[PDB]
Amino acid sequence: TVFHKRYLKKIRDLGEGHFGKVSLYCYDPTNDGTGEMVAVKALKADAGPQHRSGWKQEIDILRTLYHEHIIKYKGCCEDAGAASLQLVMEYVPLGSLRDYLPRHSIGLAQLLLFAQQICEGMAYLHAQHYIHRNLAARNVLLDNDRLVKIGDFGLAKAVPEGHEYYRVREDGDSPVFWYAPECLKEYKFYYASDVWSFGVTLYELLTHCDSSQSPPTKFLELIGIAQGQMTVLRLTELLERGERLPRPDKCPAEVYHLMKNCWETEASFRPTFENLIPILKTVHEKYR
Ligand SMILES: N#Cc1cc(Cl)c(C(=O)Nc2ccnc(NC(=O)[C@H]3C[C@H]3F)c2)c(Cl)c1
Repeated sequence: TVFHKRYLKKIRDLGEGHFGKVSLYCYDPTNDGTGEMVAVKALKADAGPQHRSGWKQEIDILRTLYHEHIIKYKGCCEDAGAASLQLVMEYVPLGSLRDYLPRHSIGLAQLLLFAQQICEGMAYLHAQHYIHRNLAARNVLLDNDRLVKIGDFGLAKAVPEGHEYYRVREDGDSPVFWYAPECLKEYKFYYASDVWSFGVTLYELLTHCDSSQSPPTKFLELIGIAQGQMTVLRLTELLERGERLPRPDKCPAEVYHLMKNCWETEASFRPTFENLIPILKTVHEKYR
């Protein structure tokens, strides 16, 4: 599917993705204003060959993904400037949960439904032999009060059929506070590593994405802000000692134990996304 730059009418900037920026456009070829609203992710004009290789990979992954809980791929636009492809995706009306939740007091049952939907989209992603590597509330988008979709796949990678993990590099932009100990220490990203990130995401939902309760805030309170290059090493140490993010206010005990099960040190002791779907359906049923 092809989109024309001449028919794209910019409304506002939505935010910063991974390789570039996301903007809100109205694709209006008729010029009457009845055109559809699109979210266009563009690669920055000054990006090197390393980011351009990863950007093409992001588009290839999104194109091959088709799920109700994964952001819909609409097409691509011919970007004459920067000489790259602009990723055209569906506009999710309510936005990220990190922005929506601190302003809208959402019930426990609805939060548990979102977690179930995240697991539904993630199990499909894993069945397609892909890892997300960036599962967080800022990347989970809301369509309506009952529908959730996974948005940013900038760090998503394909795990080969034979292998069970993917070896990662030493990067500054890595969401370390959402990462399992095997990602920080051995630089290995398993399917079980995404489950750890879900637990951290579930923690964010229960806190209603309160920035003073966020994982970088709580972990740096335990690490300390003056530890040189040893922030990640100190983070690895406390996780090895069994220290975890605290139980959120008004969060049920069994739900916190499920969060702690997603946060098991040994990756094999962690439930798969397919294991979490019947569980979260039952948990949501109890609180609805
Ligand atoms: N970090 C990060 C980060 C930054 C951005 Cl921009 C995105 C993203 O793709 N956001 C989108 C995409 C489509 N619609 C909205 N919808 C809205 O923004 C609705 C509020 C109204 F504009 C937000 C993601 Cl998934 C992660």
